[PDB]
Amino acid sequence: FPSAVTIKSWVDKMQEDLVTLAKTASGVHQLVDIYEKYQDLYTVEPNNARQLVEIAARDIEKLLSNRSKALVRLALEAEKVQAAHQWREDFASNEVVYYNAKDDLDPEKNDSEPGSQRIKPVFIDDANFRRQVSYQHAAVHIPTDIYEGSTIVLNELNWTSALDDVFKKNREEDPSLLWQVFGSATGLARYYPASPWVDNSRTPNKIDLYDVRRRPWYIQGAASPKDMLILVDVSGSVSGLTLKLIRTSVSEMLETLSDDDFVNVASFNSNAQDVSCFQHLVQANVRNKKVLKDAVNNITAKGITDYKKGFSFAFEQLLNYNVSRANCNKIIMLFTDGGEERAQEIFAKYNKDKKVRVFTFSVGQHNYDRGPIQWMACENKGYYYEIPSIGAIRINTQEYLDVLGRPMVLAGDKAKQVQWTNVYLDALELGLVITGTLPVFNITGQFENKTNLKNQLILGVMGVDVSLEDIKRLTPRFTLCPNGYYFAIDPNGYVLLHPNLQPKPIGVGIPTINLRKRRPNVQNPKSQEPVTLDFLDAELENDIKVEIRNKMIDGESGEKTFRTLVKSQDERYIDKGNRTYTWTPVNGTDYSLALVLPTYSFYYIKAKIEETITQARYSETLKPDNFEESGYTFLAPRDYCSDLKPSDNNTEFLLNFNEFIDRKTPNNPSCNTDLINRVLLDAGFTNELVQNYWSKQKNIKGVKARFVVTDGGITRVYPKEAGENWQENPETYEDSFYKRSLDNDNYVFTAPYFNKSGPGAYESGIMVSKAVEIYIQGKLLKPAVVGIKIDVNSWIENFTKDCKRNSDVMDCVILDDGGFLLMANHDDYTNQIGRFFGEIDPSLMRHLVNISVYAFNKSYDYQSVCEPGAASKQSCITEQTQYFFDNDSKSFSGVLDCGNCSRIFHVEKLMNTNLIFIMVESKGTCPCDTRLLIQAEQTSDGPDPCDMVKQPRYRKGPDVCFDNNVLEDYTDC
Amino acid sequence: MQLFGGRYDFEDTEVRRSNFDNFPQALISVFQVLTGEDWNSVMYNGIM
Ligand SMILES: *[C@@H]1O[C@H](CO)[C@@H](O[C@@H]2O[C@H](CO)[C@@H](O)[C@H](O[C@@H]3O[C@H](CO)[C@@H](O)[C@H](O)[C@H]3NC(C)=O)[C@H]2NC(C)=O)[C@H](O)[C@H]1NC(C)=O
Ligand SMILES: *[C@@H]1O[C@H](CO)[C@@H](O[C@@H]2O[C@H](CO)[C@@H](O[C@@H]3O[C@H](CO)[C@@H](O)[C@H](O)[C@@H]3O)[C@H](O)[C@H]2NC(C)=O)[C@H](O)[C@H]1NC(C)=O
Ligand SMILES: *[C@@H]1O[C@H](CO)[C@@H](O[C@@H]2O[C@H](CO)[C@@H](O[C@@H]3O[C@H](CO)[C@@H](O)[C@H](O)[C@@H]3O)[C@H](O)[C@H]2NC(C)=O)[C@H](O)[C@H]1NC(C)=O
Ligand SMILES: *[C@@H]1O[C@H](CO)[C@@H](O[C@@H]2O[C@H](CO)[C@@H](O)[C@H](O)[C@H]2NC(C)=O)[C@H](O)[C@H]1NC(C)=O
Ligand SMILES: *[C@@H]1O[C@H](CO)[C@@H](O[C@@H]2O[C@H](CO)[C@@H](O)[C@H](O)[C@H]2NC(C)=O)[C@H](O)[C@H]1NC(C)=O
Ligand SMILES: *[C@@H]1O[C@H](CO)[C@@H](O)[C@H](O)[C@H]1NC(C)=O
Ligand SMILES: *[C@@H]1O[C@H](CO)[C@@H](O)[C@H](O)[C@H]1NC(C)=O
Ligand SMILES: *[C@@H]1O[C@H](CO)[C@@H](O)[C@H](O)[C@H]1NC(C)=O
Ligand SMILES: [Ca+2]
Repeated sequence: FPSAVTIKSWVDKMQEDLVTLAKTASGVHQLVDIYEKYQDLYTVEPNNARQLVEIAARDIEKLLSNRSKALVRLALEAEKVQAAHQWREDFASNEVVYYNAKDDLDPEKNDSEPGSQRIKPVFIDDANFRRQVSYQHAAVHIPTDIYEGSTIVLNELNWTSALDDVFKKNREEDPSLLWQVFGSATGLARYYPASPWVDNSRTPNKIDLYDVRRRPWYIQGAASPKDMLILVDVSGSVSGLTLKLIRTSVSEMLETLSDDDFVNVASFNSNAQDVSCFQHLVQANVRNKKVLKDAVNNITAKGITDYKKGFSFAFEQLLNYNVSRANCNKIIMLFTDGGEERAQEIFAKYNKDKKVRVFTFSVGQHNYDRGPIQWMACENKGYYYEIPSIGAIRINTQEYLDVLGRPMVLAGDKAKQVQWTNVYLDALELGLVITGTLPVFNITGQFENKTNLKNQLILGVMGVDVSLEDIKRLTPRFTLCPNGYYFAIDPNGYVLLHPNLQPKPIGVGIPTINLRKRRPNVQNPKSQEPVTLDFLDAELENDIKVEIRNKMIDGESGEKTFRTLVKSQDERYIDKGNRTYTWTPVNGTDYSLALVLPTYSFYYIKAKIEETITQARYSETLKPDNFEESGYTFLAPRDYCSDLKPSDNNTEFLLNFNEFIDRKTPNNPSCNTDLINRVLLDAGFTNELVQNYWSKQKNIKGVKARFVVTDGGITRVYPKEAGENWQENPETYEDSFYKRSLDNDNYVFTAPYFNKSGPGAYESGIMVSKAVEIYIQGKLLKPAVVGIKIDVNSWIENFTKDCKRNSDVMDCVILDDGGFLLMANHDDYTNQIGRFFGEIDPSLMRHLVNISVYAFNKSYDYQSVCEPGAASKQSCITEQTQYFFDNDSKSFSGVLDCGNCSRIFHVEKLMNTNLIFIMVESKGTCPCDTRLLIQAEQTSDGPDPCDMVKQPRYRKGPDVCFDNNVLEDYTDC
Repeated sequence: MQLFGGRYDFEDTEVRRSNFDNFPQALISVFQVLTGEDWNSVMYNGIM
C-alpha cells in the first residue's frame, strides 16, 4: 500500500490535470475578460433588499385590498337585494331563467324542468382561466343530492340573480379578477364568469359530490375558529349498525375542522379514555386530523354507558389553558343513540353560565329514548341532529356552523372582515389559490326590527380568488440571481409563497389502498385538503431560522445574515451558502413577506444598450440556422412580452421569440424593455466567447461539449451534435448546477445519473461548471456559469497511467462531494457511474461518515408521489438524504475492519475542487457486507405526530373571536 | 329473548325486523314461525 506522500503527490498531478483542462477549455478567464472589457453596454445597480421587500409588501397589500373592495360591494348588494325579496311559490307561472352548470349544453336536449328555464351560453376560450368561459352571466352549481326546483332552491335563483350585475361591475373595473362566487346557505352557489363544471352529474361516470357549505373558504367566513372536542359513546348498545355510523360521522365532522380550529377526540364507556395519543386539544392540521381519523376507526363497543364520566372528562379537556389553544367557541359534541340519564349535575357547575355549547347526535335506527339528549342540547344552547343513514351524515356534520355563526350575525358590521384562506387547489382546476371571504347576513325589515326569527343566520358567504400566479407577478426575481427568492407566510407558519411550494397536495402517511375491495366503477372522493406546507418544512431547518420564522409571525421587521446550508435543486447535494434574510409585514393583512439573498447578489446588471445597430447585431446571434458557428443556442421562457408565450418546446419558442424582434423593433410599447434587452446584451457576450475563443480550439481531446449557461436564459452548447444531449431545463433559474456553481469558489463536478432513460453517461459525460466572477468598480458580480461535459473514456487513460485495470490487490476511486461515484478503477464500478457510492461498497462508505469525512441531513418532502403498499399514485411523504463535506481537512488515513479482516484505505482531497480521491484494498479480500447505505427519496411516515405536539411550533391566532352574544336566541333545537 | 335478544347487532345496514329485542316484537317473531312463513330467515339470523 503506497505511502501518504505518494497519494499526496499523485492526486496533485490529476487535480492539476482536470482543472487545467477545465480552466482552459471552458474559458472562465475569457468570459470574465469580456464582461470587463465593455463596462458601458451595461450599468451595475444595487438590489436594495430593504426597499425591494417594502415595494413588494405593498403590491400584495394593494392587490388584496382591491379584491376586498369588490367583496364588500357584492355583500352589500346581496344583503339589500334579499331584504327586498317576496318569497313567491308560483314558479311554473314565472320562470326563473338561469344557466345551470353540470348540465348537457347540447341544444337538442330540452329537459325544461318546472319552475326553471336554462341558458345556452356561447363560451369563448380564455386566458387567466384555462377553460372556456362566458362573461355575460354567472353559472349556478346545485349539489347533486339537492333537488333544484324546490321552493327553497327556486327562491335563491330568483333573488340571487341580481348579483350578475355586480359580478359584471367588478370585472369591468378590474380585468384580472378571477372567480367571483356567492355560496348560498341553501347549498346553491353562483359564480362569474360562467363555465361548465368539471364533473357533470351523469354524462360521465364520475359524479361530483361537491357542496358549497362543506368548502373551507365557506367555513372560515361562516363562523369563528373553535376548540371542539368530540365525545364518542362506546357502550355496548351502540355496537351494530349504529357503531358503524359513528366512525363515519366523526371522520366527516373533522373534514369541517381547520388549522385555526383545535380539536381532540374522547370516548366513554363507564370511563372516559381519549381515543389516541394526544390528551389535549391539538391543532387539527392535516396531520393531527389524520391521527384522530385513524384512531376513531379501530373502536370497539363494550360496557356500561356513563354520561357523567363522559362530561367530566370533556370539561377538564376544555380547561387545559397550558397548551396552545383557539380559545374561541368552546363546544362539545356527543355521538350517541339513546340516553336514560340527563346528567343534570355535571352541567350545573362545569358550565353554570353556559360558556360551553353542547350538541347531541342520535345515530342509527334504534329504539333508545331521545328525550334526555334533546334536553341536554336545549339546556346548553347547542342543537340536536339525527343521523340514521350514510347519506344523512354529510349535511348534519356540516350544519353546526349555522349555530356558531349566530353571535357573528349579531355583531353587525364589526363582523364583516375579509379573511384570506390557506392556499389550496381550485375547484375548477385553476391552480394554487387563496380566497378572500365575507359573510352576507339576512336582513329583512331592519328599518323597523319586525321579525328576527330566521334573521340570525347568514345568507351565505362570498368569495373571490387570488391565484398564486397573480402574486408571483408582484414579486419579480429576474434582477436577483438564481439564488435569491421571496417567501410569504401566514401567522400560522405556513408559506403563502415559496420556490419549494408545489401544486400537488401535501401528503400524510404511506398510502395503502386495497385492490381486493375497490369496485370497478363507483368513484370515491378524490381530495379536498389545503396545501399547508410550513416554512420550516419548505427549507432545511435551523435554529437561526426558527428565530427568523417566529420573529415574522408576530409582525416585525428586520434583517439577518448568517451561514446556512442550501439544499440543491435536485435532491442530491447540500451547499453551505452564506445568505441574508430580510422580512417585513404586508400591512393590510396577516401575511409577512421575506426575501433571501446571497451576499454578492447585492448588485445586478441592467442593460444600457440602445443603439440601432448594436441591438440589431446581437439579435441574429440567436438564429437556428446560424448554429453552425455559434452553438446550439437555447432561450428561457420568460414572459418577455405579453404576446409571445412560453411553449415548453424550445425550438418553437426561440422562433416565436426571434420572429418578434425582426417583425418589430425591441421598443415594443406593451413590453418590458430591460428583460429583452439584457438577453440581447448577453447573447453578444456568449457570442464573443464562442467566436473568439471556443471556435479556435475546435477539438480539445478530452472535452466533449462546452456550455455557457447565463443570466438571460441563453445557454449555448457548442456543437449541435452535443446540443441534442443537453437534457437541462432551458430556464436558467431552474438549473441545479447553475445554482451550485454560484455558491462555490472552485470548479464544480456534477455526477451523471444512474440508470434512467436517455443518453447520460458515456454519450454526454460528467460535467464541470464554474461561475464567472467579475469586479466592476470593486463590486462583486457573478453573471454566468461556464462549463464542460467531460469524456469519461479519456479521463480513464490518464488515471490508469498503483491502480491498474482489473486490479485485485487494491481499488481506487474519485468521489465528488455528496459521495457519488464519478471515476472507478475496476470497470465493474465504472459501468455504474453517477451512482451513490454507498450502494456499490456500503462497508467503506459507512466508515467514512464515522471518520468525519462526510456529513448528511435527512429531510422530509411532504409533496411527493409513490406507489401504494398492499394493506395510480397517491401523495406521500418521502425522506431524502443528502451528503456533504463537513470537514475541511485534506487527508484521512486509517483502516476499517469488518470482523476478522482489515482493509487499509487512504483518502486524499483534490485541492481547488469538490472532488476527493480514495485508495483502498480490494473488496474481495475481505468478504464483508453491513447493509446497503442508500441515498434516494425513500418512502417513510415521519415525523411521528404524537411527539411534535408536545412541543408545538409557535403560532398566532385570530385577534377577533365572535361568540356568546347575550341576546342570542338560544331557543331553537 | 334470552337466546337472541341483544344479539342481532350486525354491522350491516339491512333491517332484520323479526327479532327478539322487546317482548312485543319477540312475541311477533314466534307467531311468524308458527305459521311457517319465512321461518328459515329467522333461523338464519339466529345462526349468524
Ligand atoms: C491528461 O494528461 C495530458 C497531458 O498532461 C493532458 O493534456 C493535454 O496535454 C498536452 C501535452 O503537452 C498539453 O500540451 C495540452 O495543453 C495545451 O497546450 C499548452 C501546453 O502548455 C498550453 O497552452 C495549455 O496547457 C493547453 N492549451 C491549449 C493547447 O489550448 C493538454 N490539454 C489538452 C486537453 O490537450 C490532458 O488534458 C489530461 N487529461 C485530462 C483532459 O484530464
Ligand atoms: C324574481 O323573479 C320575479 C319573477 O320573475 C321578478 O319579478 C319581476 O321583476 C320585473 C322587474 O323588477 C318585473 O317587470 C316589470 O313588470 C311590470 C308589469 O308587471 C312593468 O310595469 C315594469 O316596467 C317591469 O317591466 C316583473 O313584472 C316582475 N314579475 C312579477 C311577477 O312581479 C324579480 O325581479 C326577480 N328578482 C330578482 C332579484 O331578480
Ligand atoms: C331571511 O329571513 C326571512 C325572515 O326573516 C326568511 O323569510 C321567511 O321565509 C319563510 C320560509 O319558510 C317564509 O315562510 C313561508 O311562508 C309561506 C307563505 O308565503 C308559507 O306558505 C310557508 O309554509 C312558509 O311558512 C316567510 O314568509 C318568510 N318571512 C318573511 C318575514 O318574509 C328568509 O327565508 C331568509 N332568507 C333566506 C335566503 O332564507
Ligand atoms: C407599513 O405600515 C407602517 C405603519 O403602520 C409603516 O411604518 C411607517 O414608516 C414610515 C416611513 O416609511 C414612518 O414615517 C412611520 O413613522 C412608520 N409608522 C409608524 C407608526 O411609525 C411602514 O412603512 C409600512 N410598510 C410598508 C411596506 O407598507
Ligand atoms: C445538518 O448537518 C450539520 C453537519 O454539518 C449538523 O451540524 C452539526 O450538528 C451536530 C449535532 O448533530 C453539532 O454537534 C455540530 O456542532 C453541528 N455542526 C455545525 C457546523 O453546525 C446539523 O445538526 C444537521 N442538521 C440536522 C437537522 O440534523
Ligand atoms: C388596484 O386597483 C387600482 C384601481 O383599479 C389599479 O390601478 C391597480 O392596478 C390595482 N392593483 C392591483 C395589484 O391589481
Ligand atoms: C460568509 O461570511 C464570511 C464573513 O463575512 C465570509 O468570509 C464568507 O466568504 C461567507 N461565505 C461564503 C460562502 O462566501
Ligand atoms: C465513530 O465510530 C465509532 C465506532 O464505530 C462510534 O462509537 C462513534 O459513535 C462514531 N462517531 C460518530 C460521530 O458517530
Ligand atoms: Ca306459509
